[PDB]
Amino acid sequence: HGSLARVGKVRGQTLKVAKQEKKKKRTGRAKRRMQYNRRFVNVVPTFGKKKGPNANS
Amino acid sequence: PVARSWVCRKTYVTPRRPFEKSRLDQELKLIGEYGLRNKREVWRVKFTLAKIRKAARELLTLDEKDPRRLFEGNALLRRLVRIGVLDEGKMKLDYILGLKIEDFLERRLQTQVFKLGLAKSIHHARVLIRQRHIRVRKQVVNIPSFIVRLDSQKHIDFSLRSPYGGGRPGRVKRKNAKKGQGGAG
Amino acid sequence: MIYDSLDYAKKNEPKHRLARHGLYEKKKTSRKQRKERKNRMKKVRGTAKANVGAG
Amino acid sequence: GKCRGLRTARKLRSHRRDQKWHDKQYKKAHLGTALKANPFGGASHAKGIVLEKVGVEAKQPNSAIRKCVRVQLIKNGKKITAFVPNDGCLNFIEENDEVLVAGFGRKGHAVGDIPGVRFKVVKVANVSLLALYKGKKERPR
RNA sequence: AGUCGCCGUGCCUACCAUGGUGACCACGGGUGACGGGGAAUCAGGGUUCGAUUCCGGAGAGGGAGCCUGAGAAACGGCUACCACAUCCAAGGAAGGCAGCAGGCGCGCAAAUUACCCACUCCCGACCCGGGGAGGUAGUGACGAAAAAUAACAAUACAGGACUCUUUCGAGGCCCUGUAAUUGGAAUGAGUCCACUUUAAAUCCUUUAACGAGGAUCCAUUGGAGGGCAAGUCUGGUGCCAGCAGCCGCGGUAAUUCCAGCUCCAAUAGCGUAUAUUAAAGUUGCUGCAGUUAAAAAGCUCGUAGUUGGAUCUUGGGAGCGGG
Ligand SMILES: [Mg+2]
Ligand SMILES: [Mg+2]
Ligand SMILES: [Mg+2]
Ligand SMILES: [Mg+2]
Ligand SMILES: [Mg+2]
Ligand SMILES: [Mg+2]
Ligand SMILES: [Mg+2]
Ligand SMILES: [Mg+2]
Ligand SMILES: [Mg+2]
Ligand SMILES: [Mg+2]
Ligand SMILES: [Mg+2]
Ligand SMILES: [Mg+2]
Ligand SMILES: [Mg+2]
Ligand SMILES: [Mg+2]
Ligand SMILES: [Mg+2]
Ligand SMILES: [Mg+2]
Ligand SMILES: [Mg+2]
Ligand SMILES: [Mg+2]
Ligand SMILES: [Mg+2]
Ligand SMILES: [Mg+2]
Repeated sequence: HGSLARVGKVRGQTLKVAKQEKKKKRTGRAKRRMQYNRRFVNVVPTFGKKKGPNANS
Repeated sequence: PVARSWVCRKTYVTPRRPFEKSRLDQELKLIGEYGLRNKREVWRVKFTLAKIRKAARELLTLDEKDPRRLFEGNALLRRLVRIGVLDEGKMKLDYILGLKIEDFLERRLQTQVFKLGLAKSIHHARVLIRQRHIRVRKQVVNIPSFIVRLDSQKHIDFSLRSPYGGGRPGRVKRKNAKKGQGGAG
Repeated sequence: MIYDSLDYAKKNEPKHRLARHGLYEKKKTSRKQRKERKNRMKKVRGTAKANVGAG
Repeated sequence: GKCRGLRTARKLRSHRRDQKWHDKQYKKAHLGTALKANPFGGASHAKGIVLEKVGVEAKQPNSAIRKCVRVQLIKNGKKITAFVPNDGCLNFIEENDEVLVAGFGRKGHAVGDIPGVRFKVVKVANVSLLALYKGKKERPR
């Protein structure tokens, strides 16, 4: 039935980009400290515009 | 047929609404303050507290002048005063309902060694406890969640077999003095 | 536990404790070998110095 | 209104009994008709054999081809259609490959824009198709 | 009235009588039916499971009949028929793993032909002998408890709370983070002596000699339109490939596809499928509804069932204790 020739078109039609290395991130208990000292007091700008933690602009 | 036990219960409970944005702050707040690794450790304390709070809620529903109540009610007070959360001068069984999570977190060991000097940036405190540098009246402890009684808060110090508390230095400092004497020099 | 005499010991004492010290000795045949033979000796009847031979 | 006496229990208990069968879920479960007619014998998964590979068309507002397969079972002998979720993965399947199938998530009901499919393939040749997609493994040639 | 039976009884035999059960559900049929103590969920009331370590019952390939014995219709006792099945010199003989290990098949689906009678208990002619009952190691992310994967002090300032400052900016109480591993300290994972434990061994614990520079002793599973916590970033594709529990996305500027940075949640665990509880006051005793949304028999009588008016010794006292 139909035309099955065109399976895996896009997943084979895309280029092969490679990845990078940056670091390993802290794991376990230290990571929770990062979030605390980052979010609730790091530098505290009073006005946030209700802006998010990944808003790229 | 075997000689085994099979007895086991759980010690925590998950909430019903996973993403709420109002408690995630409180949870993560408690962590950075009292220095924990997971949400799970918090969830344990609420489970202890609810059950205390459950039982006392039932004794109140019983009448007064009932021997069960006069047995268990006087007994429960006695533990929380022993543990040092609840305070003498009030033993009424209705001041138990006004209890919070923070009282049972302050009463762990990690905090007391910190409030009692000795720790210097509380995350240090946990590392010391797990590195086996500390004792309680005779014995070393390798556990942060050890609830400390009130009878036994005047007897905490470094274990005796540590570099800190009167003992032999460690793997590094024992091979740098080696350099001062016969290695580098 | 302390005993009054060395002879009272092996009167009332477990053997495995005794053999800790070089005092008692124990025979060994692995107990699979042993009962294997025990299920033998039942296919031959009565013959004394045969069953003493154990085939 | 309601009966509401002090010694009415036989009536009420009875009334709830014969009147509970008019609920769809209870009726489905406690009668064997859905059960003996289910291709799976009250079970989650099942192995079976491939015998065709076809493409099913979709509903109106969408337009595509969803790359399903005709599959025969080992124990029962019945026949069914099944779906292969991912991009480019039908090519990973040969003829007569002894696959493992499962449900989709709606407990006998059709899902989405596919007209009459309620099974998805999971494992071909015992090497965990999802892992095979990600390149954590290859097939046992 | 008797026979048989360890004893009572239509349990059986002869002679008489015609009775016994039933809408308060007999009878018949189904059960993914061994029963119970109990298990999960649970405001209060309930719904579902219970083969599974304790008690009781039943069975030892399917059926029947027996010997011994205080006790068995035994099955690791016998004898026959059926189904299966091993030797064989072709005349004949031997068999029952739903006992411990192991194997074949079956299927979505389930461990070692290991060591010991040292513990617990049993049996015997017995302080002495036997026990795949039982203990002990092995496989084991069914599941449950504790708890690692970095800590610190100088170097700077993005900056902040404060002393000072018409601004920067000086003390830095105090903080964070990114780069320099700048700097030395502390630890165990991991090798390997020794002892202890053990029936004999292992593991735990105790303790000598080694043992970290953060390119390494490297934390994953899932997602980022909404429900629902988190990118209107970049390249490719063009109603094709594909996503999507539901609504929906894709027809050349895709917040949803294929990929890269970035971020979010749980964390040594996380996803997926299927049953089953709460949510379900969407099976309602507690506690729904019935004009038009699904819904009150066309009307009346009527047996079982359920439900049924008012009424018969009240005070006043007596021995007392309080405001
Ligand atoms: Mg068993
Ligand atoms: Mg059955
Ligand atoms: Mg049972
Ligand atoms: Mg029997
Ligand atoms: Mg059999
Ligand atoms: Mg028999
Ligand atoms: Mg038997
Ligand atoms: Mg047998
Ligand atoms: Mg077996
Ligand atoms: Mg399994
Ligand atoms: Mg666990
Ligand atoms: Mg993406
Ligand atoms: Mg979402
Ligand atoms: Mg339900
Ligand atoms: Mg409710
Ligand atoms: Mg309704
Ligand atoms: Mg429904
Ligand atoms: Mg109500
Ligand atoms: Mg109508
Ligand atoms: Mg009346």
